Amino acid sequence: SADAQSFLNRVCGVSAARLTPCGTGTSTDVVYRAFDIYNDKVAGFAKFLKTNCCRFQEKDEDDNLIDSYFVVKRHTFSNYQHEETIYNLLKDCPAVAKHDFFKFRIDGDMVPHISRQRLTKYTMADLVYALRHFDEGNCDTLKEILVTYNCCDDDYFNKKDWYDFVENPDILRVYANLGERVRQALLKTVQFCDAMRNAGIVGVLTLDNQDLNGNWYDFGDFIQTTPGSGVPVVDSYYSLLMPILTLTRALTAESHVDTDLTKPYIKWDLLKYDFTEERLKLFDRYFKYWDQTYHPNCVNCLDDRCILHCA
Amino acid sequence: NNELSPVALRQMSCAAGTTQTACTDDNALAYYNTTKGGRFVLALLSDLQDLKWARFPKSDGTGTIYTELEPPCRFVTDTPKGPKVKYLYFIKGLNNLNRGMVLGSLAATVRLQ
Ligand SMILES: Nc1nc2c(ncn2[C@@H]2O[C@H](COP(=O)(O)OP(=O)(O)O)[C@@H](O)[C@H]2O)c(=O)[nH]1
Ligand code: BEF
Ligand SMILES: [Mg+2]
Ligand SMILES: [Zn+2]
Repeated sequence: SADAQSFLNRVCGVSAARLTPCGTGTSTDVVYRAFDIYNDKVAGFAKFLKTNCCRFQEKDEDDNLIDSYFVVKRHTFSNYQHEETIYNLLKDCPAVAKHDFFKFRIDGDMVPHISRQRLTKYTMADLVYALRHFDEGNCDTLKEILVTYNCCDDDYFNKKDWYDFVENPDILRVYANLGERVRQALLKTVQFCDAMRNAGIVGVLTLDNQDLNGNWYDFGDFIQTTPGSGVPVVDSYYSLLMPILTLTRALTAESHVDTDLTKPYIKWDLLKYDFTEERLKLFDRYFKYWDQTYHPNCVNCLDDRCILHCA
Repeated sequence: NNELSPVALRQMSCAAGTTQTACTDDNALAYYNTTKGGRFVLALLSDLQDLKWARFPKSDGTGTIYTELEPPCRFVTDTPKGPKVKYLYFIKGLNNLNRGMVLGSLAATVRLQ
């Protein structure tokens, strides 16, 4: 053969990347994953099935499989030139996943591949769909995001009523261990939105294009404008994510003395009650490109649909 | 595949104003969205570089209204016939979605570099 083990060697490159195949040769891999769609035919936040992607895992020196997947994608040839002229501009932002574009001999042609380097197994839409569509007899995707990131152990799911808030109130501590993986994937969206504005790129940000590290990666429905005027559309990314920002207690590192989860707590003045200049600085740090006026004190709001927004 | 404006827009007509006061009969140009509601023009352009307010005409009788502008952003906007500079002020109070449809239509479907 050797036409299969050569692919495993072209997917790799300057990196070490001791990969192991997962799609049985030079073929793709079929997965069932959550997506946020809007394309003139379909619309919704639903679990669809993917078929255009080949996944290669990765093992470390000690020959143990780690959380690193190379996801090479097959598609048209006009996408190739369009996802390479937008990546060559958004490649200096540290919140963008490394891309590698090449052309390979599948059968009788030169077909193009786009490979993303060192992703995670799941996206941020897989974690949001799991906690908003909960089934206690179908929760395999949640019992893996919780074990892969050392929130609990595989023997924690043996006790019964472990998912219950009223019978096992210790599940609010196993969920709060995802609060810093989610808080650091909120600071990388505001870097990507800044880099997307200085370069002139316009596109909709959806949560299935940010893995569980904060890295972003589908630039195939973005347009290009003159530099300095780019418009990140973040309205189904923040709104769908909102119920997870208090369940996982994301902003619990803001109570510390340097926003460090190690240094001690902030000792506030006991006679202080305003907190309006720190409420407007928390909105700018995490929700910078959310385009709607925020009133910290709801006595300055404009109707009853503004009180509900700003509260 | 979240796509921005999966269907294109149309319409370009009428005028707007340059001098909050003047807007005598013909100043600048309005762009797009008849807007199902009735008439809601999303964006505005100009052949000049001076426009504070704009009394852009609209339907019914009270059509007169101050469709003011904000700090602009200009582009080469090369006309197929030749070069032509056009400063793009956006309708005051536009949200990031509408400025996406507008930008997508007049750049990807028009000749701009
Ligand atoms: N992060 C990650 N995503 C994966 C993996 N395997 C499959 N996926 C799915 O692949 C998608 C990547 O999107 P992409 O291929 O860039 O865009 P699309 O082909 O237009 O949907 C994610 O939304 C996931 O749902 C994996 O190992 N890691
Ligand atoms: F159509 Be995919 F979002 F690159
Ligand atoms: Mg995608
Ligand atoms: Zn308000």
